[PDB]
Amino acid sequence: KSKLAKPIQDLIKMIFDVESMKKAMVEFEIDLQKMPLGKLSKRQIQSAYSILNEVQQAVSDGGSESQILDLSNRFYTLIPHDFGMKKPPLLSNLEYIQAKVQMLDNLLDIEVAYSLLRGGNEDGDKDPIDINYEKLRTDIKVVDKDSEEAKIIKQYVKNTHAATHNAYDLKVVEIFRIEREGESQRYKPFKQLHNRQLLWHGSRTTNFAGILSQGLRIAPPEAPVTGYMFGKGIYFADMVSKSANYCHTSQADPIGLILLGEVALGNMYELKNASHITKLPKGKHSVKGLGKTAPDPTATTTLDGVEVPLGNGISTGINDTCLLYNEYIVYDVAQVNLKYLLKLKFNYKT
Ligand SMILES: COc1cccc(-c2nc3c(C(N)=O)cccc3[nH]2)c1
Repeated sequence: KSKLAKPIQDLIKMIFDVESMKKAMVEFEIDLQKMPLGKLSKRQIQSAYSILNEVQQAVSDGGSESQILDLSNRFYTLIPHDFGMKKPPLLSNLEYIQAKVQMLDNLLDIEVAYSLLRGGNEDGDKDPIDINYEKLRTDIKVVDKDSEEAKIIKQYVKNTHAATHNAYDLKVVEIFRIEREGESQRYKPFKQLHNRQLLWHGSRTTNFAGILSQGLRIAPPEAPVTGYMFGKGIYFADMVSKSANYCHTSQADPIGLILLGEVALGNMYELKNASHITKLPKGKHSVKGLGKTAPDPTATTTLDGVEVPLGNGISTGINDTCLLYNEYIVYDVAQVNLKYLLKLKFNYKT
């Protein structure tokens, strides 16, 4: 059958799980009877973003109440929703509009996964697992448990778990070394920058076929800048628990996936409060939201010339900021080089 190693086989199955894709859409309150997985279109999603962009403008700029109603009706007609025996809420407040922009970010990845899964299964000689694997265009290898890399990664997970994020425990089930096709070449010029760190990136399991085949992506130009704190960029953290919260796991579904990527930060543009940034000031390569807590600088190590902030959660002293923990944002897709994929087990405490 499958030529792949057991853990990789189980990773592929989890990634392309159809039931999970539907569960995600249901959580987003989408009407699966009026809009099944097969109906999802790229241009459909793209248009929904532009509708959200306009309605966001109308609300913030004091638009006519009739325009907001019109935009609301157009949005729900485009993407059928199921609100029960409840009245459909209008897209009239920035927080609901924000929630909808994020639904679209996820649908963009779900659509990719379903499209990959659906076509190209014309072999027979090759096992279905192998075929889907090749669709990812990503070389995946299991990292040795009693390795030096693994030891360093486990230390990073254990030491960087946030204090306020103790609604669960975390166990590293498997660590995979991943290499997306052509990504190392895309990232090559940034090897010239200083301050290259190994940072975390959490996401729903349903987003991984898109992340692996397309890479980490920045929100589309049609998207409202408002739906993203520090503008439209790629977000990372130095505390495993801050990113792990973005996996959206539960006690009924405790297995999450998280990435470790080498990110070329260079000279950081340090911010204490949110800012819908459009472009970097001269001499800046990234943004750094300052948090009240961050890893112990004395404990910072190296893994292939890349800094690994694995020290224990220490008080930064920059205790006059909005953020409780740091945030790292890059506005160039080529400034990131994915290295590891970890399969985590969230042990929700009672
Ligand atoms: C889920 O949609 C959004 C929208 C805006 C910002 C974000 C957002 N994601 C992260 C992550 C991460 N994903 O690992 C880490 C640190 C800060 C972050 N902010 C997510």
